[PDB]
Amino acid sequence: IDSSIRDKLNTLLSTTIIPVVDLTETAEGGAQREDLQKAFTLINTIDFDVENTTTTIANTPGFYKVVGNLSSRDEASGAIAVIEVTDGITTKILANNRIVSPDGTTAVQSVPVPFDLMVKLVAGDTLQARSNNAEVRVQGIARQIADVSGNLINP
Amino acid sequence: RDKLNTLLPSGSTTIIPVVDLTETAQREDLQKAFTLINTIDFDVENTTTTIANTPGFYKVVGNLSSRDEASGAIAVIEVTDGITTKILANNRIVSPDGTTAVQSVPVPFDLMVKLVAGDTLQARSNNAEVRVQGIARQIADVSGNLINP
Amino acid sequence: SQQFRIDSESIRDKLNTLLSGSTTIIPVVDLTETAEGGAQREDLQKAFTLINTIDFDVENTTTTIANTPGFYKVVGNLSSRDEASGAIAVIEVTDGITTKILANNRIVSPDGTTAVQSVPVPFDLMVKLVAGDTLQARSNNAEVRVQGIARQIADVSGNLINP
Amino acid sequence: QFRIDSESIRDKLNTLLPSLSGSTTIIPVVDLTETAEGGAQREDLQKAFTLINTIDFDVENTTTTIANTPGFYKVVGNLSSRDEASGAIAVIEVTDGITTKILANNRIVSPDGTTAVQSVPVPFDLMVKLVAGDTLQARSNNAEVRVQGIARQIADVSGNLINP
Amino acid sequence: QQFRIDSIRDKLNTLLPLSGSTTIIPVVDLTETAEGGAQREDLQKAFTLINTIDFDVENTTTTIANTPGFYKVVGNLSSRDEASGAIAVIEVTDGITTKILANNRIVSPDGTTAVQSVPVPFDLMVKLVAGDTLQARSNNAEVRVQGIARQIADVSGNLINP
Ligand code: NA
Repeated sequence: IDSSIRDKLNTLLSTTIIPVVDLTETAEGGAQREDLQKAFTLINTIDFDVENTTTTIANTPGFYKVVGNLSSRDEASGAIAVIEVTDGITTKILANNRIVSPDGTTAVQSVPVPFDLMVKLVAGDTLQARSNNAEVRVQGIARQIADVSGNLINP
Repeated sequence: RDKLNTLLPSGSTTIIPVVDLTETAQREDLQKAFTLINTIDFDVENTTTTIANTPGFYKVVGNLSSRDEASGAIAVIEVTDGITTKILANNRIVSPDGTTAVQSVPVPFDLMVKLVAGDTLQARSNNAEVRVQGIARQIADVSGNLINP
Repeated sequence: SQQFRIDSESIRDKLNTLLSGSTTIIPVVDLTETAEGGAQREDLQKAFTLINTIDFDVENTTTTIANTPGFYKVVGNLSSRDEASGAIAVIEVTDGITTKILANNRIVSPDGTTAVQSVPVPFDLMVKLVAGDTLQARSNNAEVRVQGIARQIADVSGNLINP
Repeated sequence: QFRIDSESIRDKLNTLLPSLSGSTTIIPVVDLTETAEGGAQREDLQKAFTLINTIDFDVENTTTTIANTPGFYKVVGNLSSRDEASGAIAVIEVTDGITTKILANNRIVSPDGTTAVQSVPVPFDLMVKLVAGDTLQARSNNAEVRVQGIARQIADVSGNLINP
Repeated sequence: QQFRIDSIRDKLNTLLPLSGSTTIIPVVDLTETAEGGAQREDLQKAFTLINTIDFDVENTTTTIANTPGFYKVVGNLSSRDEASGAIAVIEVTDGITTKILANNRIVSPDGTTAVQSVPVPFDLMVKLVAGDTLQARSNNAEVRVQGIARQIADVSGNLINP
């Protein structure tokens, strides 16, 4: 054997094919399929509907699924609605509503702008929804999918 | 860091080739299919309609009638237990500017919702002008056992 | 490099339907795919071809997409209309007695105007038909369309169908 | 060790390993398969677009071949939506020169009480397999409507994957 | 007991630079635990404050990434008429060949010059090799390219953990 393989083997820890049966799943407590395990429930759902304020979705470590819509405005509009992740020093917008660019009119129709995110927060991070104006709203739901170590949280 | 102790109440430097016989000893997309019999179809106008109120996982997909965020017309998917209600899909999202002629679009939702004892998944419209439309089916029981289409 | 007793009835039952455990972790490389002649991957299995594609563009009639047992993928668009319109464009499943709408076009709720813009209403479904079932596309009016494509993905039994 | 009684398993093993006992000692393994093959081992990485593999297209008032050799293709993008009554056509189609099937159609909107007809993108996202003589194409019959997108070959006609 | 096996031979030589067993071995797999956990696609691909390449491009060309590896990039462009002079798009380039991967000039209004605009979404997995650049570009103050990206894997295909 001459190989990267020794390297992966190193980090992580023949000519007869061996027939095996994998019992990880049952030893793990049974199978939990991704779509079911990520299900929203009444108790686990972080519902939000933010207009003219800043509202925390999550501020403790872990992985979060967050889906929803923002009120679209002209890209030059003064009315903003976003999902952003921040630590108070650096802030990054993960979903932006000022995206549309009408031509030849000041009558500007608006549509929802969908977002569907998986965000991982570590210590000191905050995932928040923000709207700076009563006319625009960040609406959606979120839930914790897993703890910061990656251990899955049952729905 | 031995998870070997939990599942099963040194390391070799020789890689052994294997073949897995587990499967031999249902695909997700097929398992979750809609049929005439399992489909919970709904088209909700000026009323509140229960999609499901018995424990289990449900898949629910469809559209709401968009309205101005300032509108009084409500069309939503929501989960309640009669004490706490949380909205899972909201129609009052649009923000037109420089006009009172407010075009509307469908607002799509595609959700997996688990209900436990006493939970209700429901579609609600408070006005004849806005709709909650879509379909649902039960994907699994409350214990996570899959249901065949 | 010696073993250890284990106490599980969940593992034990599962091994009968399909004790102790060694303390030397073996590196392996799975050869099951090659051994089988290559494995199928979902996204390729479900591919559309010129032969298998059921294309439809439906206007002011009712058109069968499929009416024989099996699992069907069906994707496309409907012409959106005001929720109050009489103009209907839908994907439905029926058995001649009960009919259920799987995609619905009468959804928009314009306000303060009667000039009603329209957009495509996307659908993307997996539908299993059993004996007697029909999947159809229906437009009741020349102004509205049901457009899209579909193909049989697997038989009523579940056996995947090569593209 | 013990003996197994199952014909299905003996048959699976017969075909998988061409030319029966069980064990009661669970062996903890680690899997190095993805590393021994190396890179783009997960579906999403293997299907990546690159500057070299990307078939970019932006079609206006002409027919443009996206692919015409056997293989599985991923093709994603948008059409200019027009009124369902329009004569302006922007589609993705597949053909053998005899039969032609549209896989993404742009003539879908149904405005009411106006002739000022707003237009939006109509997204498509397809997996298409072509055999000998099949052509995958984008077609616009008018300079006012576009078929835009990207495609790439995901696999040869036999299902063997192509690295990005 | 052993038995001789006579594709698999080619695979073994390729994979690890011939016989079978009759005793079926029960086993547990700890690779994900050994890899450090959260290797499930959705978790591993998560955006974080540190890894997120956020961009909001207007009237300028902005690099999203220009070093080898696989990137996920998602976002929106400001739609314009297909004949519009205002472009915002996401494209990969080598400084010789450039290809647009998301294009905003898609709408075709009829019977009006009052042209409404919507977000044009993109969701891409892009692999850059040496000399490749992925960038967002807008030629006009009126149109944006917005969204986020991160590196999912190195060019060799090793996953990067969030
Ligand atoms: Na308000």
